[PDB]
Amino acid sequence: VQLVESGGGLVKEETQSGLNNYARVVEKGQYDSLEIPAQVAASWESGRDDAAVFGFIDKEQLDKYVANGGKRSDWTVKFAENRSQDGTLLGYSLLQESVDQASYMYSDNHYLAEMATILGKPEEAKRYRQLAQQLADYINTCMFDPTTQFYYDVRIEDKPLANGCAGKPIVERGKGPEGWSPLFNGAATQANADAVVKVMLDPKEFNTFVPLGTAALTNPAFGADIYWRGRVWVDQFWFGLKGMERYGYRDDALKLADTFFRHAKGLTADGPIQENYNPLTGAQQGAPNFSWSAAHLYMLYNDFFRKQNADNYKNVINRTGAPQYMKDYDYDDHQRFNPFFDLGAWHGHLLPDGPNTMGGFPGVALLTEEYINFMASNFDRLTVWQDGKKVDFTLEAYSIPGALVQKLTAKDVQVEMTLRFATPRTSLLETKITSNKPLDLVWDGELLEKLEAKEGKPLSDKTIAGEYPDYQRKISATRDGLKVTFGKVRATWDLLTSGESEYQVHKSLPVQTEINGNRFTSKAHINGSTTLYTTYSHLLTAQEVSKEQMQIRDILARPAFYLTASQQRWEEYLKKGLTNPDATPEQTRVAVKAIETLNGNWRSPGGAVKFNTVTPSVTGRWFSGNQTWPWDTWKQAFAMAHFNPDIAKENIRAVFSWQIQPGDSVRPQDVGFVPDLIAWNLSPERGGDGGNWNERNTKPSLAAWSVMEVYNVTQDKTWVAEMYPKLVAYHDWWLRNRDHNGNGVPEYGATRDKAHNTESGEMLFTVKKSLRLSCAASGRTFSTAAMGWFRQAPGKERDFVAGIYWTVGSTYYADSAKGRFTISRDNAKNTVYLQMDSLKPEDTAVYYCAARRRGFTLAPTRANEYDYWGQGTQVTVSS
Ligand SMILES: [Ca+2]
Repeated sequence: VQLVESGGGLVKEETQSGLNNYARVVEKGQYDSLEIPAQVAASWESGRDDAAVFGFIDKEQLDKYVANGGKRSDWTVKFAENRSQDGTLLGYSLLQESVDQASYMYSDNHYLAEMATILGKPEEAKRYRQLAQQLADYINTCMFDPTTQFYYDVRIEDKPLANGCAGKPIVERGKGPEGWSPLFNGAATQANADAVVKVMLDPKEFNTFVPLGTAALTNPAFGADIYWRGRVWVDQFWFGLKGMERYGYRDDALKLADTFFRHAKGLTADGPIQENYNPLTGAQQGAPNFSWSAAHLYMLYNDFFRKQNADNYKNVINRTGAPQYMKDYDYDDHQRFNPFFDLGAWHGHLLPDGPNTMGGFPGVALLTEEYINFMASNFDRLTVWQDGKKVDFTLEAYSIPGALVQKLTAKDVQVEMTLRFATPRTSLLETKITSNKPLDLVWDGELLEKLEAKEGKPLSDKTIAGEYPDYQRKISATRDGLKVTFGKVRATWDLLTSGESEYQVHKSLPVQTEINGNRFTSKAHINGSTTLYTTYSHLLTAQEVSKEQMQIRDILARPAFYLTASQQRWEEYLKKGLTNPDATPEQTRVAVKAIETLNGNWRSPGGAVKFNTVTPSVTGRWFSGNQTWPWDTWKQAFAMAHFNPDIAKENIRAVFSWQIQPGDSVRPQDVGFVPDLIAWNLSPERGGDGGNWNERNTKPSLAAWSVMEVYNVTQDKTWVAEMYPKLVAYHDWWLRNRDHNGNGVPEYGATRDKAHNTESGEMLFTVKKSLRLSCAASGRTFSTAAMGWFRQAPGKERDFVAGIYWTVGSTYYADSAKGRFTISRDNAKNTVYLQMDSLKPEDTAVYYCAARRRGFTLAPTRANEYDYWGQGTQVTVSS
């Protein structure tokens, strides 16, 4: 007896259009078979990818939810188009008003009124106070649930409730951090706040090992490892504490801060700052050198941590390493080393790991427009020779805020190396050699060969050069050092170069330099103690290569000036930043890690971005170059206000510099909109070749809060005057384009976009193609008896799908197959079929045919009741 399955594999997709067609599919019962690009983008606009509140819940969680009394349809989020009175297409909204977004809008209004007051505009202040009070009434009437004493999003139902609310609170999707958003933002009444704080401090809800995670323990879609449905983020934790303090519970906030300090793993160690924590174990996850984590850790230092010159802070972050791959990635594709970047520069350096890399600063990290890529292991590494024997050194190497230092000590030679940044394109190394005898010096370097590793293991046998033939890396000796030139590479997702970018080495000492393919050696002879100065410059355009030469000449002429400028700027960061007298040494050191992190993620202007900016992570797979987000920015600038206010202001400016103005070429219906993602390269719709520039959605709005924080530390009236109209245009944009029911209470949404609609304005959506599986039986005919389909997901039981039985060919289906799957038989062919329509990712599994010859009383539906099995066939359905 043999059963042979056929017809599996990756299921294909088909694009459809039309909001009317979409509604007909929802009506049919088949919501779960749809992917709508605009709705995916609205989840990006919320800033919480797969939060429970937006309908995201996995199969096993949903089964349990139903077993507890709930319906699967309780997780469906409907979607609508937003049109003006003219009929113009404005965008799209979730049919759901979010309490965190209502509270942000409350804050927007509150801070805008303060700004109008500062600016002597009392009637505008009156408008903004009125809008705030209206929003607070809606939030406290509509979004607060008296039974569960907490806040939730509401649906936009077919008609409003008797009291005017768009719909009932979505209590059944469970509690999340959005519940304390009214407290943080100050919209909550005192009674409602008291109720919320009690839930926050409940050990059954949020008061976990690391408290205030992204879903309460009681949330049906909670998982301790899910980014947005259980894990703890520093922003929402801090919002939580601030909200508590706002309504009289500073004492308890202080207790939670202490808990967090004791339990968040690695806080007092030397690893990079990451994204989030498991609420049960405190284990860390996410991109290293993560800006908004640094920002909120700094704000916690400032507000909540307490006891219960750059030399004082060595090795706060481990910056050692010896990369062997251009993309030497961790498990989540982030660079697994922590290079030192300063001054907004576009290249960075590591400390030598041991004597193998000693005498150099290994792993030149290059920021190639939008990505971080390692160029070399050793590059310009010094070795010292006497009579043809290499001098043996002891290594000591450390980082401090603003510098890398290495000291090499031998019996009769000492070398002291100090690396600091000099301009936003140039770093400067001082190499001080002490010797009473002549020496031969040798510098060596090698460009990397291997492309990609993940967790130290090569992903393939691919080479940099094989993968990117346009890169054309070439080392040349120069007048006063060496350069590496690069070809034009437009690898949208990986590596971006102009064709005119260069990495230049200039030295104060004359050296003779030999190139041997991807290697170089430079030699010089010295007759005793010598100090030399070396500049390293990553230059991204012909104009930059040109402009930097004069600067490079200046740095080599005035090295003491530039080294001192760096040391003193960093003394100012620590002096302004370390303002908590009641902090322990360990807490203070956490603040210094945050300062180093944020200043590392600062980029100088580049390509389309005309201002200094700060990105979520210089080492991040998708967060590097000068890629800038609004949401990350507001948080970054709130904290950078307190230690580097000039870059705080720049960061906010960079984001507003691409705000939509009347007469815009792409989206004139979006005046006041702030794009989700700006970067070096403009989108093709704007005449560039960039793939990251994103205007399909914005992010939640903490812009007024962030601008006001810069005012609270500077009291600069010209700053408020500058920002206030940009803030007003953005505020107004939400009310034109993200308010489907026009009640003045925003929804998360998406813009009209090439990704979202056809030229004529018909909303795009995607459905999977039908897939048919077949099972050819060999040996005994089963048309009298039983044939069935089972499935099993990775590490799960074999679960019944559908069966066909007896002469008459009666059928039976799993509830999850009903409506979608159709089993059938060709008795002549001894073959059974399964037609699978309305597939969804939950259906990914190995599918097995099975058969039973022996008589049965009732149609067999359980694995152990079948007697023959095919080998299985994988079907994959991806989102
Ligand atoms: Ca609304």
